Amino acid sequence: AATSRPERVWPDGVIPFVIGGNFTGSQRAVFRQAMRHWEKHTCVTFLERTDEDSYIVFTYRPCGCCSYVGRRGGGPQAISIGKNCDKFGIVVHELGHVVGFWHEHTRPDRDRHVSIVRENIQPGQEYNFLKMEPQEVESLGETYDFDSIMHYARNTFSRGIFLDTIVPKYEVNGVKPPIGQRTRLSKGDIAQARKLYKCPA
Ligand SMILES: CN(C)Cc1noc([C@@H](CCCC2CCCCC2)CC(=O)NO)n1
Ligand SMILES: [Zn+2]
Ligand SMILES: [Zn+2]
Repeated sequence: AATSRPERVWPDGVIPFVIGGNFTGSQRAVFRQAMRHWEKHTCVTFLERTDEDSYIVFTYRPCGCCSYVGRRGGGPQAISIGKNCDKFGIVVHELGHVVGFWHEHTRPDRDRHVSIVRENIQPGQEYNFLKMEPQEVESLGETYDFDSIMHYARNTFSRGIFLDTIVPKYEVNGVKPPIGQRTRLSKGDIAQARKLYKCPA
């Protein structure tokens, strides 16, 4: 679910950043690890912010919907890191939003690949499952990626332990594809980010 908006692509892949106060060193290390993970696999780079108008701020506060997708023009955009959303996988996901990805399960073609069970979503979190209108996404020829760090698990924001919010429609290698199990960028994430940022080979 790569943004179709050219103005939301960080120019030259440069993403200036500030880390707010109140984080432990341990938490700051996670941010660096997640940023490095993106840097190592794509041409995106994270720079300590000096005087740039647009930049990201890792902000110590309760977890909550909803993060800005891509570069917000003209002022900073906060990433909410709280006690329950400060692990590597979640930060890598949130940085995916920053670089310009919506959730994979909200791709315009998503009903070909999964079913959303809206009844099972926690009230106030349905924003995270709402299908993107087709003009808002340009997938760059890449197919629906069940392995994406931007794809939720079967029960992400579910109302109960044994209830699914997302159910894949079909089998891949004999089973329904595992979703939302990985905590690292997928092959598909990397390929697509490389096209989005026009990275050299
Ligand atoms: C308390 N809190 C942990 C609940 C929660 N459930 O989802 C989320 C965020 C995305 C989870 C990314 C995860 C990465 C690994 C693969 C599966 C998906 C909310 C969100 O979309 N933030 O941008 N918070
Ligand atoms: Zn998200
Ligand atoms: Zn994708």
